[PDB]
Amino acid sequence: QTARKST
Amino acid sequence: GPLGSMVATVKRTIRIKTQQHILPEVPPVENFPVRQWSIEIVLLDDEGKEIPATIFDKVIYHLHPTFANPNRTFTDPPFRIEEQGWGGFPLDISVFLLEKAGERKIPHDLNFLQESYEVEHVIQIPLNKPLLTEELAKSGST
Repeated sequence: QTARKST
Repeated sequence: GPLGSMVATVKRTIRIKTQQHILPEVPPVENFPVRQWSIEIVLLDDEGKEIPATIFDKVIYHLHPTFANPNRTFTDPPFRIEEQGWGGFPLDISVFLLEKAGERKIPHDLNFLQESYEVEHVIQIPLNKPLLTEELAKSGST
């Protein structure tokens, strides 16, 4: 649920 | 309060509504599940009830650049986009006011913290385009 990508 | 040219505006609250759930038939990416997610946009009136966001004639979602054709344009309320992805990310949602009244870049965060969640943003809208002023009358005072 806290999975996130870069920028 | 406001200053100069910005005095001749009104404020509206728009609610961005997000939903997401795991697609189990899609193989995880590096053990991360692939989820289908959706974003929609509504307007709130002076009482806080949801009404169609007809004050925009266009919405463009600027997705993370890992998506194909990451800039997605919608022209009808509620400007619903649906995608599949493995990760959350901040994204910019460009909303275009009627009558070329202006573009607004609203900061959204696409995340998997909840199955669904809603976020409200306050925007300033000018009062110098008759069709937009008329449309603004439906969501509150002008």
